[PDB]
Amino acid sequence: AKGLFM
Amino acid sequence: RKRILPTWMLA
Amino acid sequence: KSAVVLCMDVGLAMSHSNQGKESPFEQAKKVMMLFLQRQVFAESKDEIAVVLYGTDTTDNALAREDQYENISVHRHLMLPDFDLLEQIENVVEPGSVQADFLDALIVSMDLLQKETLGKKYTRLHIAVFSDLSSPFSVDQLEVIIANLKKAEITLQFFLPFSVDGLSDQQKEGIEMVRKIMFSLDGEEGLSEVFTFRDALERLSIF
Repeated sequence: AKGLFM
Repeated sequence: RKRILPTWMLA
Repeated sequence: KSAVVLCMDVGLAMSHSNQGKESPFEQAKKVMMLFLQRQVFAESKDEIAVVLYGTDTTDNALAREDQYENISVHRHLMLPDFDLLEQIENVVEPGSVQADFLDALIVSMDLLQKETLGKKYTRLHIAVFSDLSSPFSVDQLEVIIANLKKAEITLQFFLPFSVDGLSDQQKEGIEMVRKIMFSLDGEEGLSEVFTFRDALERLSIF
């Protein structure tokens, strides 16, 4: 997971 | 179309 | 602390509905809203910025004659607050034009590079929300990508459809996005293109 879901 | 990038993107 | 830029498409076509479905402008808004309030109510240390492209007004640092037109900076890099939620929830409205999304990407990259000097950030990220129904120039695309890699700016796209009733320009945008994302991280990069529905689902779990 990364970005907005980080 | 021609584009002018900022100077820091040309280092 | 991380820096995240929400690059939202607010073009005319973003307000177009099909078969009574929620317009992509509303879908993108719900995703952005759910993400923001999750950061606010969680006391997160991540700072958020918001760039809009497709606005009838032009308000960015790089704006010039036939350069980065119809691109507006709604929120500079700083912590999210309840004012931002109110703005995104009821103030931000769609525009009447269609802006170049690559110009918007550059503005977002310039906003980070300029407003991140000195300050220590663990991650730099740009999230793009769009239906890809806007024309764009590919001039100096390889330079944009190289700077993304040089600056360690990860990238994500959020669309109203999966990669498969699309317009000609929309199909052209898909290929450009996939080209960019593949050059950044290959197959793993292609998996960073989500739908508004899927993203909304992930943002509702812990």
